[PDB]
Amino acid sequence: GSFVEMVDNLRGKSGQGYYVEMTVGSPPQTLNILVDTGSSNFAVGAAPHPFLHRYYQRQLSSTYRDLRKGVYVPYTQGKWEGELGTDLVSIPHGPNVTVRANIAAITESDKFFINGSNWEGILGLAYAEIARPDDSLEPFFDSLVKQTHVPNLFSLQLCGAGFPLNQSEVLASVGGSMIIGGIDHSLYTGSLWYTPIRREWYYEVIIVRVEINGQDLKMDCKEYNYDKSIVDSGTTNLRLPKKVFEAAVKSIKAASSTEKFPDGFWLGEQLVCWQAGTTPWNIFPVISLYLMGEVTNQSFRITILPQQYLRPVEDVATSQDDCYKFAISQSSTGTVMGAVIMEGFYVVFDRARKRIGFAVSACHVHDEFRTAAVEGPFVTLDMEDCGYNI
Ligand SMILES: COc1cccc(N2C[C@H]3C(=O)N(C)C(=N)N[C@@]3(c3cc(-c4cccc(C#N)c4)cs3)C2)n1
Repeated sequence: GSFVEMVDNLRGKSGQGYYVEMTVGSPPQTLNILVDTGSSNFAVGAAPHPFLHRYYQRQLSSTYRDLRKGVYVPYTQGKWEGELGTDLVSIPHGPNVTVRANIAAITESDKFFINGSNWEGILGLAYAEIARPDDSLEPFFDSLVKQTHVPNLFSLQLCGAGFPLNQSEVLASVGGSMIIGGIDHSLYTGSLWYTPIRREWYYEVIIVRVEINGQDLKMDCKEYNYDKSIVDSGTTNLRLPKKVFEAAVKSIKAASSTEKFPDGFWLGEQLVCWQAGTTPWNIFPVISLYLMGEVTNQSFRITILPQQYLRPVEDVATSQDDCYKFAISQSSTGTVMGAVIMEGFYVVFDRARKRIGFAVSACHVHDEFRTAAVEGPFVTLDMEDCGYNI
């Protein structure tokens, strides 16, 4: 590992998101910030809020600059509103540089800040095209690259614990690494396989085949990317298009049919529990997503285990049982490879070469019989047809 200063700089879990420490203003104001490859704004709480124990105080920063413009961001299941400006921003456990970046000072929000969550803002790492209010507001990473010599690439190792982490534990535990400007070889095993970034807005990719325990879901591959497929550290679950979700759940139920689970479990609403240590991992299937490779007619696959798609949750009776929620759910906005997918791999966002790399994560949860995997190559024809166009 050549980036020791950035290794283990993340904290959190899939259900609450993973965050990194950042500072804003002069003198520096420290804040915990959610790492989000699913958005492109750097936005931080800038006013008192019941669920925040600290926030950005613009009046105390000598380097604060008011852009005299507001921003309103309503998203499904939540929203935030704020005031735009710029200031000096740094990442203590990151590159040793300070950059002037845009900051959306959140003055009002709805279902944005979660009680128990330890972050006070979000770092949108995707492209300008989806920045709010529009693409003229340069994203943080673009500013970083333009103002310093930091390579146009970052990589993420999100580490799920495999069991519940209480309030004390989640604050005292290492949740992963965000390597800014490079690839740390200590974070993965095996080889890195790259899939092209289809278009630079979200980190869009193309899935060309899906298997449940080796059995081909056998759907027109266009269905897998309808209306798009993205890699999003800011989404907890692996989300699949309605029709794909229906087919996948049917296959996962069939593979695990030796035990019957309630509809609420499959809907991701209710937890299921087993006596301590007896979770029947082996009855659940592995899931393989084949992604377009960099070479013509070549693909590779990433395989996850139920240890990735069954999210550990504390039992309501805080018993000694091991409980989980099914972390695969349906979407009407395309496939979203969220945290439970990313927890199995070291993911390289190679913006410079317009590609995303995947390798087995050194911190993925597994058992003595199965492990997550990244394998290739496979001959796959007409992969462009798998991409959707409106
Ligand atoms: C910040 O600026 C902007 C701009 C436009 C949109 C935008 N966002 C759209 C939201 C969204 O719907 N997704 C999917 C996402 N990728 N990021 C957002 C949030 C995620 C969480 C959150 C909470 C808990 C856990 C996890 C996890 N894992 C994530 C809260 S808001 C921020 N942000």
